[PDB]
Amino acid sequence: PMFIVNTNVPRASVPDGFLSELTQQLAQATGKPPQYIAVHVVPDQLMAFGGSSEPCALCSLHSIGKIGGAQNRSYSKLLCGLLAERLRISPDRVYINYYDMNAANVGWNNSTFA
Amino acid sequence: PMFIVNTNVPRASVPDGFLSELTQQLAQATGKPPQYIAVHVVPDQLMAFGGSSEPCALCSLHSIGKIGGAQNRSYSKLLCGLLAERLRISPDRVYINYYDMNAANVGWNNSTFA
Amino acid sequence: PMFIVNTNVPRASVPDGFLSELTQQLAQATGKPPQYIAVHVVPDQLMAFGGSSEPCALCSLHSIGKIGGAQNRSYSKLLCGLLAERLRISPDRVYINYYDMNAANVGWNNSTFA
Ligand SMILES: O=C(O)/C(O)=C\c1ccc(O)cc1
Ligand SMILES: O=C(O)/C(O)=C\c1ccc(O)cc1
Ligand SMILES: O=C(O)/C(O)=C\c1ccc(O)cc1
Repeated sequence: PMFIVNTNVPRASVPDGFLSELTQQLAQATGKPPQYIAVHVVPDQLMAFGGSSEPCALCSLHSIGKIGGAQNRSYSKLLCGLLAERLRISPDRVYINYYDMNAANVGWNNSTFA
Repeated sequence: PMFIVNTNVPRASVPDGFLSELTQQLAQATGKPPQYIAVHVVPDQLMAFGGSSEPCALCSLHSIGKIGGAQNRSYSKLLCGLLAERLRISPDRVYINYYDMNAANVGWNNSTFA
Repeated sequence: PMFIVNTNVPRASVPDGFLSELTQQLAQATGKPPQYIAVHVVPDQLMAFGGSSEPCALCSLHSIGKIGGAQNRSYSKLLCGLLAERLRISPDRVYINYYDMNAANVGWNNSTFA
């Protein structure tokens, strides 16, 4: 799985161990070994949400399977809670794009997962 | 809707109110309330277009519906004009990826839009 | 085609001409004129792969066609080798998302490719 977070929150506001917490939490959430989870956090972004530049986040989760109505809702609960708790970002100011990737469309280690 | 712009144009070249202009213009364009529009601008990027590092942009627009042949062309007219006017980026050096997101695949406020 | 690379590798570690090499190599690979190839490299990223912050990369290749099982594997061979050679990133720590874009969903020069 691959999780990317973009936020206008400053770098100094991201607590230590955030990436590790994201990795653990996502491995738990997806049922995938943490050795496969990729996390990426991009702070200090020039962004706005609903016209306001109040703290906000635009993220995405790419996974080969594990994507669906019920699962995505759990993911949002989780991810929004972490951003609200760890980054002080209001959940109503967070967008998360879900992507169910086909194994043949994910490249890794000189090949694909197909 | 979610609009992201990546450009090699320096930060100093992005005029004040650009994010607000993008928000307004996109709300008009999509017929969605501006309180739902998320805009993100990433300047000073290390990029090239057709081998040249002349001013250029790589963007994407994610929307739940409002995506199709005719609409996408309007969007491009608009977005390219703004980048050409506001950022001095030649429209033939701008790429915009359109994404018709399924409501169940967009997370927000501890859940999805499903 | 559009290729984006995100890595934790410092800027100073990206060799000169890397973007041009990526452009050339991708044009060869896809059979598309290099005047259409867009490349974007984002170094010094705050990321982790499998819990480790050892050098790694999260990339994506968007193309209108030229995407499939066999082609994607070639792309991965190529891209991973360049990252391993040029950036010293282990291929088993690189993810590449492949996207077969529909022409009507790609905006360029005030319109779409439809
Ligand atoms: O989804 C998975 O199970 C996986 O192991 C890896 C993955 C990594 C990045 C990506 O964009 C899609 C899938
Ligand atoms: O498309 C919409 O109408 C919407 O309200 C929200 C949205 C949020 C994130 C995203 O990646 C795409 C759409
Ligand atoms: O696919 C092509 O032939 C092309 O010329 C351009 C392209 C640009 C951006 C993108 O996301 C996909 C394709």
